[PDB]
Amino acid sequence: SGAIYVGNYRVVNRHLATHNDWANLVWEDSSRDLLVSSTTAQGCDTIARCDCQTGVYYCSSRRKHYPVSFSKPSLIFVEASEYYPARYQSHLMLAVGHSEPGDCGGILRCQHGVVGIVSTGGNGLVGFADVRDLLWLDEE
Ligand SMILES: NC(=O)[C@H]1CCC(=O)N(Cc2cccc3c2OCC3)C1
Ligand SMILES: [Zn+2]
Repeated sequence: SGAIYVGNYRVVNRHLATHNDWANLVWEDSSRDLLVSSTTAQGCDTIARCDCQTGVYYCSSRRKHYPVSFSKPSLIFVEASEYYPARYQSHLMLAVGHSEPGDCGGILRCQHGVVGIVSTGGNGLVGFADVRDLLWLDEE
């Protein structure tokens, strides 16, 4: 689990969104595994606006924050899971590291702010859904 809180927006993994998130939906994309909903209170997170390929992510299944090198956002084949059939997921970045399904939502951050959230894993790899291209998260 986990979310990003920026301005009056809440960013979560689409597969973990609640009834309230869908009722207050701003934008969602199944191919990215992302959903953004509106909030009443102001958030305190800052979204990175950069092309960084190094950062730190939180891994709940190890209670640890790991420094990682990660790939640029791309279209990557993701195996079938409990929440989606086998498909290509877009805007996905991979790193060598540990990930289990319940780790989804863990933040990846660089010196500029939040880069994305954990979304995939397996085979000693961890994948993150990028949010740095969602420029509208910085306004209204
Ligand atoms: N973005 C997706 O398609 C998600 C949907 C929910 C989900 O359980 N997975 C599989 C998954 C995620 C993280 C870690 C691991 C996983 O499988 C093995 C280790 C993929
Ligand atoms: Zn950065």
